[PDB]
Amino acid sequence: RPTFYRQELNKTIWEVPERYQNLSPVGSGAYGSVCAAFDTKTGLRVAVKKLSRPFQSIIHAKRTYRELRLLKHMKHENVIGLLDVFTPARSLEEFNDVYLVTHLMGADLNNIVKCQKLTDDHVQFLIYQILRGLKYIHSADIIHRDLKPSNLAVNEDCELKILDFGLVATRWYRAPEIMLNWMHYNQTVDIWSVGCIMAELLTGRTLFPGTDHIDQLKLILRLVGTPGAELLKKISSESARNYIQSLTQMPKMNFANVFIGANPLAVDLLEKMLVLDSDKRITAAQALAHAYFAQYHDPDDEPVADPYDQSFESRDLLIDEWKSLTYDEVISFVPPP
Ligand SMILES: CNC(=O)c1ccc(C)c(-n2c(C)cc(OCc3ccc(F)cc3F)c(Br)c2=O)c1
Ligand SMILES: Fc1ccc(-c2c[nH]nc2-c2ccnc(F)c2)cc1
Repeated sequence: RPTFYRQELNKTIWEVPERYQNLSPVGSGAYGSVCAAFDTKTGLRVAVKKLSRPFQSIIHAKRTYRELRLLKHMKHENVIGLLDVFTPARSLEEFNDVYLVTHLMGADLNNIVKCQKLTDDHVQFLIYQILRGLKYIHSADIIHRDLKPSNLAVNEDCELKILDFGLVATRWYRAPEIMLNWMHYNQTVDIWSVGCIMAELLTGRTLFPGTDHIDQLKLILRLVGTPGAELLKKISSESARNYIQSLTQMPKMNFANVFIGANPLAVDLLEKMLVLDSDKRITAAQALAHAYFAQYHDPDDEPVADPYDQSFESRDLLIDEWKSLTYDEVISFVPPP
């Protein structure tokens, strides 16, 4: 076992192996705190995440397991992966803290959209990278569900990775079918979010700044139109249909006019991503092949993920069982060497 050393950072205690030095808090992100650090073994700058109350309840214990499982699975340049996972506990009975370690990126897409206004060329490269990561995640039967600029980490190299998959005001990037509470949504939920993000990078403003679920829907429908007959036929919920069909009908706007000065390829991709009916929305793989990404696209360099066992998601287990499963996964971890 390595030697651990202990310190307090913003009320939080951190017990990490001596290999990680100069810890510096870089913010709380719900369910955990993050420090930047220097990894003496690799020479790399890393982010270390301490999970908050990983075993507080069955929900938390299952969530801790899920995140560790997801992170051990993801091995892709545009998806956050694991350099290390550790606990200061020397046995299962002593196990109550999980630390997760990844390459430090040091910014997010908000930190890039803000005050700086990106060229079409930067937009192509950033969105290419999101789609490249999404192709991979989607190939493992994983849906992000909460893609937004603050979940997209970007380094000084303009290299991007998706954070917080499978687990700043999130509702602005949410697919309309989720605002309506549909339980059978598909992976193109994430493509909607990409469309909202891409629009924001092109225009410098939030495409749909909703104040609540209902206001969000209204803003979406003014751009994309109220549902046509084919989509209306697909809504089971009487309450949902009463509401939608009770709104004043709106036509789909002309995207070429809304995004007036943008690359006409960017506009074309936007309208394929922001299709109301999720069954008609472009997939991540299809989007990568869109002419907008001509300068970046290579099918031989856009890998798919190994099979991911999500069967645990259906299981109703005790806290101690989720805890022991998580311990097993910490101990079996094999670093990228
Ligand atoms: C405030 N300045 C920063 O250094 C700064 C600014 C913005 C961001 C998104 C970040 N930042 C954050 C928060 C988390 C982060 O990774 C979290 C994280 C995920 C998985 C894991 F196994 C270990 C981790 F730790 C990275 Br990687 C990162 O880069 C840092
Ligand atoms: F106002 C609306 C109406 C429908 C959607 C929608 C988009 N894609 N799929 C749906 C959908 C399909 C089946 N049942 C639902 F409830 C929703 C979104 C907003």
